[PDB]
Amino acid sequence: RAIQGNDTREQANGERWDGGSGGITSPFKLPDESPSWTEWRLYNDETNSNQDNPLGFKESWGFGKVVFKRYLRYDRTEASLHRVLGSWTGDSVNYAASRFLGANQVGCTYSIRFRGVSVTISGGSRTLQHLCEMAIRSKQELLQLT
Amino acid sequence: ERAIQGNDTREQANGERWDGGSGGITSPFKLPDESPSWTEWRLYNDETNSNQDNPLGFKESWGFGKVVFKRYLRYDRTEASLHRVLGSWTGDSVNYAASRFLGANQVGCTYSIRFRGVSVTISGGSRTLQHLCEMAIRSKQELLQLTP
RNA sequence: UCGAAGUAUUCCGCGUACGUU
RNA sequence: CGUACGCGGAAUACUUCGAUU
Repeated sequence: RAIQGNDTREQANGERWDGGSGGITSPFKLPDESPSWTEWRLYNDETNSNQDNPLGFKESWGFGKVVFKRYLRYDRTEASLHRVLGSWTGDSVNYAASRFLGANQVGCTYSIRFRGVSVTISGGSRTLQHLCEMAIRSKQELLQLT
Repeated sequence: ERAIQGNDTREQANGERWDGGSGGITSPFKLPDESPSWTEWRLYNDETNSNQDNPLGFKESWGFGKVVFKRYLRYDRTEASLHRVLGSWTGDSVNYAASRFLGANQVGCTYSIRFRGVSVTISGGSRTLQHLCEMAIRSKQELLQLTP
Protein backbone atom coordinates (compact mmCIF):
# COMPACT_ATOMS: atom_id res chain seq x y z
CA ARG A 1 0.00 0.00 0.00
CA ALA A 2 2.81 2.40 0.89
CA ILE A 3 4.55 1.17 -2.25
CA GLN A 4 2.58 2.01 -5.41
CA GLY A 5 0.77 4.66 -3.38
CA ASN A 6 -0.31 7.94 -4.93
CA ASP A 7 2.17 9.52 -2.49
CA THR A 8 4.97 7.92 -4.54
CA ARG A 9 3.79 8.38 -8.13
CA GLU A 10 3.45 12.11 -7.46
CA GLN A 11 7.13 12.10 -6.50
CA ALA A 12 7.92 9.98 -9.56
CA ASN A 13 6.12 12.52 -11.75
CA GLY A 14 7.92 15.40 -10.04
CA GLU A 15 11.22 13.51 -10.23
CA ARG A 16 11.40 14.51 -13.91
CA TRP A 17 11.58 18.17 -12.88
CA ASP A 18 15.01 18.16 -11.27
CA GLY A 19 18.62 18.75 -12.27
CA GLY A 20 20.51 15.49 -11.77
CA SER A 21 18.81 14.21 -8.62
CA GLY A 22 15.29 14.12 -7.18
CA GLY A 23 14.21 12.97 -3.73
CA ILE A 24 13.53 9.40 -4.90
CA THR A 25 15.10 6.62 -6.98
CA SER A 26 14.65 6.87 -10.74
CA PRO A 27 15.17 4.39 -13.60
CA PHE A 28 16.93 6.96 -15.79
CA LYS A 29 20.64 7.79 -15.69
CA LEU A 30 20.40 11.07 -17.65
CA PRO A 31 18.68 14.36 -16.80
CA ASP A 32 15.53 15.66 -18.43
CA GLU A 33 16.27 18.25 -21.11
CA SER A 34 12.72 19.24 -21.99
CA PRO A 35 12.57 22.51 -23.95
CA SER A 36 10.84 25.62 -22.69
CA TRP A 37 7.68 26.79 -24.43
CA THR A 38 9.58 29.58 -26.21
CA GLU A 39 12.48 27.36 -27.28
CA TRP A 40 9.87 24.94 -28.66
CA ARG A 41 7.79 27.66 -30.34
CA LEU A 42 10.86 29.03 -31.94
CA TYR A 43 10.96 25.57 -33.37
CA ASN A 44 9.03 26.66 -36.29
CA ASP A 45 12.17 27.72 -38.08
CA GLU A 46 12.18 26.59 -41.73
CA THR A 47 10.08 23.43 -41.17
CA ASN A 48 7.02 21.97 -39.52
CA SER A 49 7.40 21.87 -35.76
CA ASN A 50 6.73 18.18 -35.04
CA GLN A 51 7.07 15.69 -37.93
CA ASP A 52 10.48 15.52 -39.62
CA ASN A 53 13.30 16.79 -37.40
CA PRO A 54 12.01 17.31 -33.84
CA LEU A 55 14.13 18.54 -30.96
CA GLY A 56 14.15 15.09 -29.35
CA PHE A 57 12.04 12.19 -28.12
CA LYS A 58 9.90 11.42 -25.08
CA GLU A 59 10.25 8.15 -23.17
CA SER A 60 8.47 6.78 -20.12
CA TRP A 61 8.98 3.99 -17.59
CA GLY A 62 6.08 2.77 -15.47
CA PHE A 63 6.01 0.24 -12.62
CA GLY A 64 2.34 0.01 -11.75
CA LYS A 65 0.94 3.49 -11.14
CA VAL A 66 4.51 4.80 -10.58
CA VAL A 67 5.56 6.51 -13.81
CA PHE A 68 8.86 8.21 -14.65
CA LYS A 69 9.20 10.45 -17.72
CA ARG A 70 12.06 11.98 -19.69
CA TYR A 71 12.51 14.21 -22.73
CA LEU A 72 15.93 13.81 -24.34
CA ARG A 73 17.32 15.70 -27.33
CA TYR A 74 18.41 13.50 -30.24
CA ASP A 75 20.32 15.13 -33.10
CA ARG A 76 19.91 12.09 -35.42
CA THR A 77 23.67 11.40 -35.22
CA GLU A 78 25.56 8.29 -34.18
CA ALA A 79 27.18 10.29 -31.37
CA SER A 80 23.84 11.56 -30.06
CA LEU A 81 22.40 8.05 -30.45
CA HIS A 82 25.06 6.55 -28.18
CA ARG A 83 24.25 9.35 -25.73
CA VAL A 84 20.50 8.67 -25.60
CA LEU A 85 20.78 4.87 -25.61
CA GLY A 86 22.42 5.12 -22.18
CA SER A 87 19.47 7.01 -20.70
CA TRP A 88 18.58 3.75 -18.95
CA THR A 89 19.86 0.19 -18.75
CA GLY A 90 18.92 -3.21 -17.40
CA ASP A 91 20.42 -2.53 -13.98
CA SER A 92 18.95 0.96 -13.58
CA VAL A 93 15.41 -0.23 -14.37
CA ASN A 94 15.48 -3.35 -12.18
CA TYR A 95 17.11 -1.35 -9.38
CA ALA A 96 14.35 1.27 -9.63
CA ALA A 97 11.69 -1.40 -10.20
CA SER A 98 12.84 -3.27 -7.08
CA ARG A 99 11.86 -0.09 -5.22
CA PHE A 100 8.21 -0.29 -6.29
CA LEU A 101 7.44 -3.97 -7.04
CA GLY A 102 6.94 -7.10 -4.97
CA ALA A 103 4.01 -8.98 -3.43
CA ASN A 104 1.20 -8.93 -6.04
CA GLN A 105 2.24 -8.54 -9.67
CA VAL A 106 1.31 -5.27 -11.39
CA GLY A 107 1.48 -3.76 -14.86
CA CYS A 108 4.77 -2.35 -16.15
CA THR A 109 5.25 -0.25 -19.26
CA TYR A 110 7.98 1.40 -21.28
CA SER A 111 6.86 3.94 -23.88
CA ILE A 112 8.76 6.09 -26.37
CA ARG A 113 7.50 8.67 -28.87
CA PHE A 114 9.52 9.98 -31.81
CA ARG A 115 8.58 11.40 -35.23
CA GLY A 116 4.88 10.98 -34.47
CA VAL A 117 5.38 7.23 -33.89
CA SER A 118 4.72 5.77 -30.43
CA VAL A 119 6.10 2.43 -29.24
CA THR A 120 5.00 0.82 -25.97
CA ILE A 121 6.20 -2.41 -24.36
CA SER A 122 3.73 -3.73 -21.77
CA GLY A 123 3.75 -6.76 -19.50
CA GLY A 124 3.66 -8.04 -15.96
CA SER A 125 6.15 -7.31 -13.20
CA ARG A 126 7.56 -10.84 -13.55
CA THR A 127 8.32 -10.23 -17.25
CA LEU A 128 10.27 -7.03 -16.51
CA GLN A 129 13.43 -8.87 -17.57
CA HIS A 130 11.89 -9.43 -21.01
CA LEU A 131 10.42 -5.93 -21.31
CA CYS A 132 13.80 -4.26 -20.81
CA GLU A 133 15.60 -6.42 -23.36
CA MET A 134 12.80 -5.60 -25.80
CA ALA A 135 12.56 -1.92 -24.83
CA ILE A 136 16.23 -1.42 -25.74
CA ARG A 137 15.92 -2.87 -29.25
CA SER A 138 12.63 -1.10 -29.95
CA LYS A 139 14.14 2.19 -28.79
CA GLN A 140 17.30 1.65 -30.84
CA GLU A 141 15.21 0.97 -33.95
CA LEU A 142 12.73 3.85 -33.56
CA LEU A 143 15.70 6.24 -33.45
CA GLN A 144 17.50 4.73 -36.48
CA LEU A 145 14.55 4.57 -38.90
CA THR A 146 14.21 6.96 -41.83
CA GLU B 1 -19.86 8.35 -41.53
CA ARG B 2 -18.92 5.66 -41.43
CA ALA B 3 -21.53 5.09 -42.85
CA ILE B 4 -24.15 5.75 -42.07
CA GLN B 5 -23.85 3.72 -38.85
CA GLY B 6 -20.36 4.65 -37.70
CA ASN B 7 -20.15 1.79 -35.19
CA ASP B 8 -21.59 -0.90 -37.48
CA THR B 9 -18.40 -1.04 -39.57
CA ARG B 10 -16.48 -1.58 -36.33
CA GLU B 11 -18.98 -4.33 -35.56
CA GLN B 12 -18.23 -6.06 -38.87
CA ALA B 13 -14.45 -5.71 -38.50
CA ASN B 14 -14.57 -7.61 -35.21
CA GLY B 15 -16.66 -10.34 -36.83
CA GLU B 16 -14.12 -10.63 -39.64
CA ARG B 17 -11.94 -12.63 -37.24
CA TRP B 18 -14.48 -15.48 -37.28
CA ASP B 19 -16.21 -15.25 -40.66
CA GLY B 20 -14.50 -15.29 -44.05
CA GLY B 21 -15.78 -12.79 -44.41
CA SER B 22 -18.53 -12.61 -45.33
CA GLY B 23 -19.50 -9.80 -45.53
CA GLY B 24 -17.03 -8.26 -47.99
CA ILE B 25 -15.24 -6.24 -45.31
CA THR B 26 -11.63 -5.88 -46.41
CA SER B 27 -9.14 -7.11 -43.83
CA PRO B 28 -5.46 -6.14 -43.44
CA PHE B 29 -4.49 -9.75 -42.64
CA LYS B 30 -3.69 -12.40 -45.25
CA LEU B 31 -3.97 -15.42 -42.93
CA PRO B 32 -7.14 -16.80 -41.31
CA ASP B 33 -7.70 -16.89 -37.57
CA GLU B 34 -6.29 -19.85 -35.63
CA SER B 35 -7.68 -19.20 -32.15
CA PRO B 36 -7.65 -22.47 -30.18
CA SER B 37 -10.85 -23.80 -28.67
CA TRP B 38 -11.42 -23.81 -24.93
CA THR B 39 -10.57 -27.50 -24.56
CA GLU B 40 -7.60 -27.36 -26.94
CA TRP B 41 -6.29 -24.47 -24.82
CA ARG B 42 -6.98 -26.26 -21.53
CA LEU B 43 -5.00 -29.30 -22.72
CA TYR B 44 -2.08 -27.47 -24.34
CA ASN B 45 -1.33 -26.18 -20.82
CA ASP B 46 -0.68 -29.75 -19.61
CA GLU B 47 2.34 -31.01 -21.59
CA THR B 48 4.91 -28.69 -20.00
CA ASN B 49 2.59 -27.34 -17.30
CA SER B 50 3.28 -23.60 -17.11
CA ASN B 51 1.74 -20.19 -17.85
CA GLN B 52 4.04 -18.46 -20.37
CA ASP B 53 6.28 -21.24 -21.73
CA ASN B 54 5.69 -22.80 -24.15
CA PRO B 55 2.90 -20.74 -25.77
CA LEU B 56 0.63 -22.10 -28.50
CA GLY B 57 0.74 -18.86 -30.50
CA PHE B 58 0.44 -15.09 -30.39
CA LYS B 59 -2.28 -12.47 -30.72
CA GLU B 60 -2.06 -9.40 -32.94
CA SER B 61 -4.43 -6.61 -33.94
CA TRP B 62 -4.68 -3.74 -36.42
CA GLY B 63 -6.72 -0.66 -35.57
CA PHE B 64 -7.70 2.06 -38.04
CA GLY B 65 -9.66 4.40 -35.83
CA LYS B 66 -12.33 2.34 -34.10
CA VAL B 67 -12.19 -0.28 -36.89
CA VAL B 68 -10.20 -3.05 -35.18
CA PHE B 69 -9.09 -6.38 -36.65
CA LYS B 70 -7.59 -9.26 -34.68
CA ARG B 71 -5.75 -12.50 -35.44
CA TYR B 72 -4.38 -15.38 -33.37
CA LEU B 73 -1.76 -17.41 -35.24
CA ARG B 74 0.05 -20.55 -34.13
CA TYR B 75 3.79 -20.20 -33.65
CA ASP B 76 6.27 -22.88 -32.55
CA ARG B 77 9.44 -20.76 -32.93
CA THR B 78 10.73 -22.70 -35.95
CA GLU B 79 12.09 -20.94 -39.03
CA ALA B 80 9.36 -22.55 -41.13
CA SER B 81 6.68 -21.23 -38.76
CA LEU B 82 8.27 -17.77 -38.55
CA HIS B 83 8.23 -17.05 -42.30
CA ARG B 84 4.52 -17.92 -42.36
CA VAL B 85 3.40 -15.77 -39.43
CA LEU B 86 5.47 -12.92 -40.87
CA GLY B 87 3.16 -13.26 -43.88
CA SER B 88 0.17 -12.52 -41.65
CA TRP B 89 0.12 -9.03 -43.20
CA THR B 90 2.32 -7.05 -45.58
CA GLY B 91 2.67 -3.33 -46.21
CA ASP B 92 0.20 -3.36 -49.09
CA SER B 93 -2.43 -5.40 -47.23
CA VAL B 94 -2.55 -2.83 -44.42
CA ASN B 95 -2.51 0.20 -46.73
CA TYR B 96 -5.16 -1.46 -48.89
CA ALA B 97 -7.32 -2.09 -45.83
CA ALA B 98 -6.42 1.33 -44.41
CA SER B 99 -7.66 3.08 -47.56
CA ARG B 100 -11.10 1.60 -46.81
CA PHE B 101 -11.73 3.26 -43.41
CA LEU B 102 -9.63 6.46 -43.48
CA GLY B 103 -10.66 9.88 -44.73
CA ALA B 104 -9.07 13.33 -44.74
CA ASN B 105 -9.27 13.99 -41.00
CA GLN B 106 -6.51 12.10 -39.20
CA VAL B 107 -7.47 9.38 -36.71
CA GLY B 108 -5.60 7.08 -34.34
CA CYS B 109 -4.07 3.93 -35.83
CA THR B 110 -2.45 1.11 -33.89
CA TYR B 111 -0.72 -2.24 -34.27
CA SER B 112 -0.48 -4.58 -31.28
CA ILE B 113 0.97 -8.03 -30.65
CA ARG B 114 1.18 -10.08 -27.44
CA PHE B 115 3.69 -12.93 -27.10
CA ARG B 116 5.00 -14.63 -23.94
CA GLY B 117 3.21 -12.13 -21.71
CA VAL B 118 4.96 -9.30 -23.57
CA SER B 119 2.82 -6.82 -25.51
CA VAL B 120 4.28 -4.43 -28.09
CA THR B 121 2.12 -1.65 -29.54
CA ILE B 122 2.87 0.80 -32.35
CA SER B 123 0.59 3.85 -32.36
CA GLY B 124 0.39 7.07 -34.33
CA GLY B 125 -1.78 9.25 -36.48
CA SER B 126 -3.17 7.76 -39.67
CA ARG B 127 -0.86 10.12 -41.60
CA THR B 128 2.17 8.17 -40.33
CA LEU B 129 0.74 4.75 -41.22
CA GLN B 130 3.49 4.02 -43.76
CA HIS B 131 5.91 4.58 -40.87
CA LEU B 132 4.00 2.48 -38.33
CA CYS B 133 4.18 -0.42 -40.80
CA GLU B 134 7.96 -0.52 -41.28
CA MET B 135 8.27 -0.07 -37.51
CA ALA B 136 5.55 -2.63 -36.74
CA ILE B 137 6.59 -5.38 -39.17
CA ARG B 138 10.09 -5.65 -37.70
CA SER B 139 8.99 -4.98 -34.12
CA LYS B 140 6.96 -8.15 -34.74
CA GLN B 141 10.20 -9.87 -35.80
CA GLU B 142 12.22 -9.18 -32.64
CA LEU B 143 9.35 -10.14 -30.33
CA LEU B 144 9.20 -13.58 -31.96
CA GLN B 145 13.01 -13.94 -32.14
CA LEU B 146 14.00 -14.06 -28.47
CA THR B 147 14.51 -16.56 -25.65
CA PRO B 148 13.70 -16.72 -21.90
C1' U C 1 7.34 21.33 -24.89
C1' C C 2 4.72 21.82 -19.98
C1' G C 3 -0.31 21.53 -17.32
C1' A C 4 -5.74 20.81 -17.23
C1' A C 5 -10.64 19.34 -19.27
C1' G C 6 -13.46 16.45 -22.58
C1' U C 7 -14.41 12.85 -26.63
C1' A C 8 -13.17 8.18 -29.42
C1' U C 9 -10.11 4.12 -29.22
C1' U C 10 -5.90 0.81 -28.13
C1' C C 11 -2.86 -1.89 -24.50
C1' C C 12 -1.18 -4.03 -19.68
C1' G C 13 -2.17 -5.62 -14.69
C1' C C 14 -5.55 -7.42 -10.98
C1' G C 15 -10.71 -9.41 -9.85
C1' U C 16 -15.61 -11.55 -11.08
C1' A C 17 -19.00 -14.38 -14.10
C1' C C 18 -20.15 -17.29 -18.36
C1' G C 19 -18.25 -20.75 -22.50
C1' U C 20 -16.77 -26.47 -28.38
C1' U C 21 -22.98 -21.51 -31.26
C1' C D 1 -8.40 -19.26 -25.98
C1' G D 2 -13.52 -16.78 -26.42
C1' U D 3 -17.37 -13.33 -24.33
C1' A D 4 -19.40 -9.56 -20.67
C1' C D 5 -18.70 -6.25 -16.99
C1' G D 6 -15.48 -4.12 -12.46
C1' C D 7 -10.96 -1.65 -10.76
C1' G D 8 -6.04 0.63 -11.33
C1' G D 9 -2.83 2.55 -15.01
C1' A D 10 -0.47 3.44 -19.70
C1' A D 11 -0.57 4.97 -25.06
C1' U D 12 -2.69 7.28 -29.42
C1' A D 13 -6.02 10.44 -32.15
C1' C D 14 -9.29 14.68 -32.22
C1' U D 15 -11.37 19.32 -29.57
C1' U D 16 -11.01 23.24 -26.04
C1' C D 17 -8.39 26.26 -22.42
C1' G D 18 -3.93 27.95 -19.71
C1' A D 19 1.59 28.88 -19.57
C1' U D 20 7.48 34.31 -16.55
C1' U D 21 5.73 41.80 -19.53
